[PDB]
Amino acid sequence: ARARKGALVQCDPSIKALILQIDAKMSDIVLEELDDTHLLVNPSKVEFVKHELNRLLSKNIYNPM
Amino acid sequence: PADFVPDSVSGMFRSHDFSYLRLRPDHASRPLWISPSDGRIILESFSPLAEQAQDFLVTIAEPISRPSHIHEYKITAYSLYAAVSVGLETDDIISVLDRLSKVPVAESIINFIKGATISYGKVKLVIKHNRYFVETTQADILQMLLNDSVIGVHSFEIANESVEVVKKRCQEIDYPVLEEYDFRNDHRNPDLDIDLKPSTQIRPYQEKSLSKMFGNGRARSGIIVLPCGAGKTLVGITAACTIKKSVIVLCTSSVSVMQWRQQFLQWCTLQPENCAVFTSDNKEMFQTESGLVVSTYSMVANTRNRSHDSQKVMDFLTGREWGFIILDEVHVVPAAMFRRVVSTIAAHAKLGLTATLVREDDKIGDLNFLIGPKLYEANWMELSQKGHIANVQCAEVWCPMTAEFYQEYLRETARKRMLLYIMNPTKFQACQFLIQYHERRGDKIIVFSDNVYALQEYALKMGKPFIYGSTPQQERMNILQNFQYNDQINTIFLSKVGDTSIDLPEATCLIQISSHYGSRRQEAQRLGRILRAKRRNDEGFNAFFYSLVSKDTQEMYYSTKRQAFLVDQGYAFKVITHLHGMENIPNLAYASPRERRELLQEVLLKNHPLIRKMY
Ligand SMILES: Nc1ncnc2c1ncn2[C@@H]1O[C@H](COP(=O)(O)OP(=O)(O)O)[C@@H](O)[C@H]1O
Ligand code: BEF
Ligand SMILES: [Mg+2]
Repeated sequence: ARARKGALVQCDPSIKALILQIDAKMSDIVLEELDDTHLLVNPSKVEFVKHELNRLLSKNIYNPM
Repeated sequence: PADFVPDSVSGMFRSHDFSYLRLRPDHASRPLWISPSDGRIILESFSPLAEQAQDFLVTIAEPISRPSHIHEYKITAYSLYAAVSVGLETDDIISVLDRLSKVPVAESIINFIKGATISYGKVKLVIKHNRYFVETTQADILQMLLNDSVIGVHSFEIANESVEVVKKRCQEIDYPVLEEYDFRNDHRNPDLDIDLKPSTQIRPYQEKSLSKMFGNGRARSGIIVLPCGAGKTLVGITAACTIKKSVIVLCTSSVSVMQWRQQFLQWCTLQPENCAVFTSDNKEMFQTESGLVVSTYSMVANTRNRSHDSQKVMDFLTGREWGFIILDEVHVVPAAMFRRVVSTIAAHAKLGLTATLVREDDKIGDLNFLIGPKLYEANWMELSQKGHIANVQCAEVWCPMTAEFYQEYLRETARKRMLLYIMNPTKFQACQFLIQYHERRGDKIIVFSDNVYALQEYALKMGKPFIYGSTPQQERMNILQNFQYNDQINTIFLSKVGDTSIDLPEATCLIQISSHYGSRRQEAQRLGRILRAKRRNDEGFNAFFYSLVSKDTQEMYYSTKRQAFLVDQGYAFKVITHLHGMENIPNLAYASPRERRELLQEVLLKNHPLIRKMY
């Protein structure tokens, strides 16, 4: 019964891979794995990862100009 | 812009605030807005004089986008060059523009029209006995053309190969050249007596297109753009029929060669004797005084290796001075060597026929001097509501990839990444469910797939015929005929081969599992196959056009980019996140995890007579 500070991240299977892939290069991102659609991450990294995820997801979305 | 107080919100508009001008009391009637700087034109389609200016504006301004209510047009130098050709002067344009513009035509716009509207009509390029003469009606031009560093009533010769250079030089220099053919007074070239049979019917939009080409009475050289299925074949036939001279047709396909000839025989009254087809099968050339040659760009663009059978045809083509050339699917003429046919083949008039006038590279604008300016463009929506072309309910289905496949997606390299998400299990379920649902409805389904390996995988499991480059003409025709006239088969799996200039009247439904990256013309041309629907006038009929795209993949980036031309035309894409009733289907591809993993490994693993008697 230890209060491990973290953000309860709920995500779809596709997004789950991103967090795992993001954690692959940056080990400190994900503290532990909860389930397929649930994850626990460093509270500080939440701000960074969200912006980092948007940049990666921004690429697959087209921009007119 | 003199003595105008900026507004508190003027900062939001970065130098685009065009409120410095004032509005006349007659703004309620004038249907045109004009941007004083960018040259953009905003047209009201729900106001009086809309039809009055719908044709005048198109002639002068090319369309950037024509959605339902507000039409958007832009004036460009190339667009003006097309307009000035058809008996238009600056005074007429200025007078009409002021009479229709809500906002006054700014001096910048006035300056733009003056410069480009005065050069036209001082240099002409004529052809005589396969010799090209740059004839000028005034002697002053000799001091400007003969002294040009590029070149080399007065008439001087110019090299045939140099035509591609001088025409660009003409655009660069003040005077651009115009190609006008006086077929009425041309007697040296033998004539071909052909007229449309009484059964023929001329539709109004085609009639407008022909008029734009025969406005002054002399055949023009340019491009005619009409939506897929509008009847461009008849437009070419009518142009050939009215000129009544030697003609030729070039198409970038083999099956389309028969289609054009088949349409030619039925619509006009040309006898089979004067028609010769120059393809890989037969190469005989008509020996009659005049006739037609329906060939392909590949046969005429080849320069290195021509055999004896084809060499004789080439001499026959080059020796004689032809009068007309028809370029079906003219959106591939400015290529590196397809453009050589225009110069090598001698003709006094050139016609371009392409449903889509766009391409990935910036060479689209080169069509101006290869074949001429743009004569007429027909709006897709206007023809659709008139019953001339079918309506399409374009849809984009989002298929999220399964976790197991997506795990390898991140690691896999881009080259193999395409193959990875093209055969995702989710797309199989969507394609199978959609095909079955439309098959039950009684729809003729065409499935397009650029990836040959994916095409084979779909067909082998689904037990449906597939067509791809390696198939012969006989086999594909047999499959095509079965798919049309037989009730047993209602779906086919086509590839990039049938992406253009193929007539499928019975096709109503289309599915695109995966296709050619960022190419836009492919999306539009493939959509044209189901715009051919024979039953496009029955009440409540709506053709179906689907584009299955994997979520969280680069296909979304490609998909949103390739359909950027249809949105400009007016078609709107609908996002389908989930298909209702898809779970209750009895069986689906790769439903169990075991089957899914089997697919994953297979796709991942993809990358002396005496001696003769002894033996
Ligand atoms: N005026 C017309 N009368 C009869 N059929 C027409 C007419 N215009 C077009 N069609 C039909 O439209 C279909 C497509 O014609 P086609 O010339 O191949 O179109 P495009 O080359 O513009 O794609 C064919 O079935 C053709 O017979
Ligand atoms: F533009 Be069509 F389909 F030849
Ligand atoms: Mg055609």
